[PDB]
Amino acid sequence: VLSAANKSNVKAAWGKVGGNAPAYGAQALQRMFLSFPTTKTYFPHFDLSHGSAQQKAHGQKVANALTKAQGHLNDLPGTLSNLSNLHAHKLRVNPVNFKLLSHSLLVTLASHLPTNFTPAVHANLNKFLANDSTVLTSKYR
Amino acid sequence: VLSAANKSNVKAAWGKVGGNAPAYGAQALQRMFLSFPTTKTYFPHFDLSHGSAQQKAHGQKVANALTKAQGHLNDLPGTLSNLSNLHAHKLRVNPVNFKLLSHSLLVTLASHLPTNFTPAVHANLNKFLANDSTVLTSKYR
Amino acid sequence: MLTAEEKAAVTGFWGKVDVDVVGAQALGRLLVVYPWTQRFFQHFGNLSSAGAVMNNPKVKAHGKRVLDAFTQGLKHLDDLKGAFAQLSGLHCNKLHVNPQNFRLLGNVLALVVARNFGGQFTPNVQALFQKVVAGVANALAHKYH
Amino acid sequence: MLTAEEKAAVTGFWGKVDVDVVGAQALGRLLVVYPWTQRFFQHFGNLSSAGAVMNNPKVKAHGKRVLDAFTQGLKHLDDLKGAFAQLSGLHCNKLHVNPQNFRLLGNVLALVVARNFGGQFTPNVQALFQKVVAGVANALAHKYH
Ligand code: HEM
Ligand code: HEM
Ligand code: HEM
Ligand code: HEM
Repeated sequence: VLSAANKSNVKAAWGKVGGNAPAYGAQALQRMFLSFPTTKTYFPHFDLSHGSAQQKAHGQKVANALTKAQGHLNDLPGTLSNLSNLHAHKLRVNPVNFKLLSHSLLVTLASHLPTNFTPAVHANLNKFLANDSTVLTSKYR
Repeated sequence: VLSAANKSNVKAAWGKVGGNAPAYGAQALQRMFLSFPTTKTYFPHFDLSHGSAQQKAHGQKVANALTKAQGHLNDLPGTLSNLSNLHAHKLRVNPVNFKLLSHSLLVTLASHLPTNFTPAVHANLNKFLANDSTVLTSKYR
Repeated sequence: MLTAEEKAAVTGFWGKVDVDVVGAQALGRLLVVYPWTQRFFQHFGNLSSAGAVMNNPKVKAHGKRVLDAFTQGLKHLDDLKGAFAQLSGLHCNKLHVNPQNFRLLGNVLALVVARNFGGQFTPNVQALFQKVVAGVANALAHKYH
Repeated sequence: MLTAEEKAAVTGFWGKVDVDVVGAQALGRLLVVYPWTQRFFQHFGNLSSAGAVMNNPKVKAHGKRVLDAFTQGLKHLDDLKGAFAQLSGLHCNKLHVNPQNFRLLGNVLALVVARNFGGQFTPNVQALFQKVVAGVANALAHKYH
């Protein structure tokens, strides 16, 4: 449970998104900046603008991995294996901060794809980000 | 998710636990109704609480599932599917609730083998129960 | 509670908010997305389907009032946990929900309004609405007895 | 809701309990179990093995005055929010700590209390202690943001 229809709204989801995913990363954070302020300590560096190329090249990145991850629901643990450990682990990136970042993209998500965005699109995603977070937290675990 | 000094751990802790393991869920299960009430709800058949025969009868059963559970640390889903969806799809044990037994039994643990229960065995023993723990929640995620 | 310049913003944007299906939906999804909350309502009948649960006249009515109810929060948003006192009552009373499910539920309404609203549920309105459920999640269970 | 008393008529139970050894106990167990703990305690050094993360003079001290801190607090419950508003200034302004954590070092605490004292630790001694935690780093979220 990575479960088939889960997987099959997840990618359909994912899929309406496209080249927007870029967009959504950084609206994401744009976003957890201002709405779960304690996260902002991770982003020392980081001209969190407002809307700032810092966030942007970042926002770039949290969705390119998103996007992979969408496209191979079986082998996340071998998939995230670089990034499970940046985060976990070297980053050390409170778990109570993942559930954070993930609500804010289902906002985001859910703000832009309300036609397509169903309790079922809604649940399969929730869950997917759900299946994200538990991989990149393994340190822990 | 366990580290293999982890499975390690979990094991002379759990193999110290002994034939005590049935009094061990009695004591935890009787530790949370007390300490984190709102969980008492999951149990209208029994008189609950205190030294109770429904309650030594069920800590058996919590107790067993766990001797089982590690036992075979390479693979808890396949040992729990049976389990852990009736708590996950027929009772509908909210997951929050996971982490109070967790403490209930780690604090249940911690009281019986504290020359034993080591900064490095609560660690391992804590991981072990997020994980028995994650797979009883399945059903969803 | 916030800038009055902030209170200003949710007061105005609460109000364009349609109460009937902004809680049907928010009750609605809460429904098949936390599948376990689904406990507290044998209370109506059919949550064993997404179609079902939503529509389900009952979990409909439920949100109607599970919602300007909240959203009657504010007026006062303010003094207190006052307000809400009350339905605490009821909530640790004979349901007995986690202060935990207050906060989903609060988080389901922000997915609602984000997508009904849509480009206006803004990281600053997103922002302040956040507080608001942080607040209303919170009195309801500080409340405990 | 302190009951009165089991509460404090039950901390009686309190001191006798010890400092340096509980806090350093409680602060050292918490620092090896939720490793993300550490990011925060920087001040500080080895925290390179469960080992001297236990040694830690740094950690050891600090386990004290923390325990010392509260504990004391065990002292008037009445108005907890009072007592360390002072210090939700600090968790909140200074280092920006998650609430989340507040319960994490109390339930470490519940555990390290339950190692310490034993059988001495009831269903009864743990749930009275099981709620200081709860008002104490819930007192802690009052305020902050
Ligand atoms: C969806 C969850 C997530 C993904 C898919 C995601 C992706 C990343 C990616 C693709 C990078 C840098 C890898 C690169 O240059 O190879 C990264 C680094 C980090 N991640 Fe995340 N991330 C998640 C969640 C979070 C959360 C919740 C926080 C914080 C609160 C967090 C904080 C960071 C920081 C702070 C960096 C660092 C860049 C440096 O300092 O060199 N991450 N993540
Ligand atoms: C690690 C944790 C748990 C494990 C290992 C454990 C194991 C079990 C075991 C084994 C049963 C027996 C099922 C049978 O084999 O025929 C059971 C039933 C039950 N479980 Fe737990 N369980 C855990 C925690 C929970 C928690 C946090 C709840 C909810 C608050 C809960 C609620 C229930 C209740 C309510 C049943 C129903 C009994 C009856 O009506 O005749 N368990 N569990
Ligand atoms: C997020 C977890 C939640 C859960 C599982 C819970 C569950 C419940 C239940 C199981 C009842 C009894 C329904 C009856 O007699 O039908 C109820 C009534 C209610 N709840 Fe909640 N609640 C939740 C949060 C909320 C919040 C978050 C609000 C906001 C103000 C609230 C507002 C109320 C209202 C106004 C009533 C009773 C309506 C009436 O008097 O006729 N609820 N809810
Ligand atoms: C569970 C999470 C906790 C964490 C990660 C966290 C982290 C930190 C940090 C990092 C500092 C001091 C850093 C500086 O001074 O540069 C600090 C001080 C402080 N903490 Fe914590 N804290 C935790 C909880 C607690 C709880 C729960 C209590 C009350 C006992 C507390 C009591 C104190 C005391 C008392 C000071 C010293 C400041 C005084 O009165 O002068 N903290 N804490």
